[PDB]
Amino acid sequence: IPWGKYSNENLDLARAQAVLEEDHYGMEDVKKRILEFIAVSQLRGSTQGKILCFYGPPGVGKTSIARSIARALNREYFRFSVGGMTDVAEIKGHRRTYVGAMPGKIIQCLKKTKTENPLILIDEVDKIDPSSALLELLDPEQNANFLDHYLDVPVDLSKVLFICTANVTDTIPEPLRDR
Amino acid sequence: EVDKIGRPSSALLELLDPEQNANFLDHYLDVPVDLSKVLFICTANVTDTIPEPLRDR
Amino acid sequence: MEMINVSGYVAQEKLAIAERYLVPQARALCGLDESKAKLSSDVLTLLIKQYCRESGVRNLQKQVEKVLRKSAYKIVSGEAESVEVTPENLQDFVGKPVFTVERMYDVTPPGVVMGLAWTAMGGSTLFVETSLRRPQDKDGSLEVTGQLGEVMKESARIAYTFARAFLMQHAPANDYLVTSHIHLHVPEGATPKDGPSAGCTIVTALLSLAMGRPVRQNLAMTGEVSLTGKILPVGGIKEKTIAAKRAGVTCIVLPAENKKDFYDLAAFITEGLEVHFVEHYREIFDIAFPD
Amino acid sequence: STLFVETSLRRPQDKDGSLEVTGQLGEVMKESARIAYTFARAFLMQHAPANDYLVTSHIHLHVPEGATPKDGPSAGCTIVTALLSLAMGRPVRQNLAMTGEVSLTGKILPVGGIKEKTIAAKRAGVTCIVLPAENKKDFYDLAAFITEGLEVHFVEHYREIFDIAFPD
Repeated sequence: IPWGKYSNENLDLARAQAVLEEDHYGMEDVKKRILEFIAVSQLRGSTQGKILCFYGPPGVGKTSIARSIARALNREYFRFSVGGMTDVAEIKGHRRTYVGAMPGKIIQCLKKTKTENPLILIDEVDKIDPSSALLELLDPEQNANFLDHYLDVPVDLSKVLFICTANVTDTIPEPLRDR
Repeated sequence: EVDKIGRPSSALLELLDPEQNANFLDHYLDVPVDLSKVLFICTANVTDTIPEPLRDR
Repeated sequence: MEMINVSGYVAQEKLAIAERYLVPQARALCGLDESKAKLSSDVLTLLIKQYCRESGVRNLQKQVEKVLRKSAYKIVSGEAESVEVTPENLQDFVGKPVFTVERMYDVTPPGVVMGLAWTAMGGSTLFVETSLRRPQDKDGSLEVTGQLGEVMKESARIAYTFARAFLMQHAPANDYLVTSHIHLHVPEGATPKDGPSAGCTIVTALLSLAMGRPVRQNLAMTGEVSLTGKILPVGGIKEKTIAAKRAGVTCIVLPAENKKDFYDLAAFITEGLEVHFVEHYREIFDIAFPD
Repeated sequence: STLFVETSLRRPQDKDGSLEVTGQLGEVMKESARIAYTFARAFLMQHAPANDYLVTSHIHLHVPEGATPKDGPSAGCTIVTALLSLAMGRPVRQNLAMTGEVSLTGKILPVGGIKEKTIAAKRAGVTCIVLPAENKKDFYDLAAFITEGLEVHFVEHYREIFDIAFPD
C-alpha cells in the first residue's frame, strides 16, 4: 500500500469544464453542479464534505461522469461494487487467521491505485450490518483511521474522495442518505 | 444449476473473473494456478434466482 | 413518553431563523463569508413567499444552499469578485418562482368556501368546491370526489342533511338542496384526505351554492358539525392558524370549546386575525353571510 | 408516453345522461373523469345553453392500450376537451397535446413529469403543447434543444384551453 504517496489534485474550474466538455455531451445541469462542487471545494481548500450521489435510471452510464471527474481532478479512478452485498468482510477484509484470507476491497484499491487519494465510486449503493460499515468509511470523524481485519493496523483515508451512484433516491439505507 | 447456488457464490465470482482467476489460489496447493485459459459454460433453469454479481459477468 | 410539541413557523419566524442560522451555516459550508457573499433580507422574503410552501424551513435551507453554491461558482470562475443577490437578479441563481400565488382562489365564487386542514406535513388550507351536476327543473343527490376518507364522506353526508334541514326553516321557498343534483369536490385529488373537521365548511359551501351568494372573501372556518348543527372541537389548530396566517386570511372561525387552545399561540401570530368562536352553526351563518 | 382519449355514444340521441368509463383507469383517474364530466356539463351549459348534448346523451369514454393500468389526475383537462369536442362535433387542433389537472370550477392545477411528457410530445411530432401555468418553472428548466420547436401555451383556467384548442 502506498504510504504517504499523493497525486497533486487540480481544482481549476477551466480545466474541469474543458475536460467535462470533451468527453461528455449535453447534460449541462450535471456539469453545472459538478463545477459548483469543484468551486466549493477550491474555496474550502479540500474536497471533503458531502458525498456526491449520482442517481438516475439504470443504464444511463453514471460511471462515465465519475470517470470524467476523476480525470479532471487528477485523481486516480477506482471501481467499487456494493450491489447485493451482505457481508461486511468485503468492505473490511477477512481475519488474518482465516484460510485464504483476503483484505477488503479498499486495500485492493490502495494497492492497485498506488496513491493515498483516489476517487472511489461506490456504485449501486441503493442495493446494499453492511450499511453500518459504510458509515465508518464515509464519516470524516473516523475516516482518518480506517481499521481492517486483515492488516489489523489503521490506515489514513482522509484525502480519499468518495463518490457513489444509485438507481433511485429512495435508497434502502437511511443513515447513509444524510451524508 | 448456477441459479440454485447458495450464498459458494463468492467462490464462483473469484473463479469466473478473468483478472482474478489468472492467479487462482487453492487452500491445499497454497500456490496459484493460471485458470485464465479454461473455458467456463454455465446453465440455469431460470434467470430470476441467479446472483446479481454473476449477471454482469 | 412525554408529548412535547414543536410547532411550525410563520413567515416572520422563518425569516428570523434564516437570517441568523441558515445563511451563516450555508456560507460556512460553501467556504464563503459575509464580506463577499451577501444575501439581502428581501431575497429571503421572496424565497419564503414563492419558492417554498411548508411549515418547516427544510426547503428554504436547500434554496439558500443552492444560491450560495451558485455565488461560489461565480466568485471562483472570475465572473464577479463579490456577489450580492437582489430581487431583480434572483432568477440568475434560482429558476422561475415555483408558487406564483398564495391561494388557489383570489375571489371565491358562490360554490366554494375556504377551509383549513391539518396533516402530518403541517398545517395547510383546502377549498371545498361545489357545483350543479344537472340543470334545475324527485329526490336530490350529492356526489363527493377527492379521495375523501370514510369519516369525511360521512361528515359530508351529515353536512348535506343539516344544510337541507337549515334551508327547510330559514327559507321554505328555496327548494334548491332538496330537488337539485349536486357534485362536491376538494382540489388536489391525488392527495388522500380524511377527518371530520371539514363539516361546517361543507355546510357553508352547500348553503352558499343554494343561495347563490359568496362567503366573506378572507374567511376560513374549521369544526366538526353534528346532525343538529352543534359545532364540535377539532384538533391541530396551532398548525391550522399558522397556515391561515400563511394563506393571508383576516377572519377565522373556530369551535367555542377550542378557545383554550387558540390563545396558547404567541401574541404576534394571532394579532392579525379577527377570531370568532361559535357554539352552534347559526353563528357561522351570521358570520359568513353578514347581510 | 402519449395517450389518447376516445369518446362515443352508446345510444342514439333521439332522463339524466350517463358516462361509462373503461380502460383500466385507477380510482384517482376515474374521480378525475367524473370531475371532468361535471365541469364539461357546466361549461357547455354556460357557453351554449341550447346545446343539451352532454346532459341528455349517454357517452362511453375509453383510453386505448387497455392492457396497461393508468392512474393520475394528469388527464383532467384532456377529458374535458374530448367531451366538449364530441358534444360540439368539432375536432381539436390536429397536432395539439395537453396535460394538467382540472378542478370542479375549471381551474388547472400543476402536474409532475413535465420533462418526460415534453420529450414524448417532441418525439410524437407535436408542435403545440398546453401546460398549467404553475408548471412554467419546470418547463423553462429544460434545455433549449428540447423545447425550441414547441408553440407552448400556459394556462390557469380551462377557459383559455377552450380558445386554444377550438379556434374560430
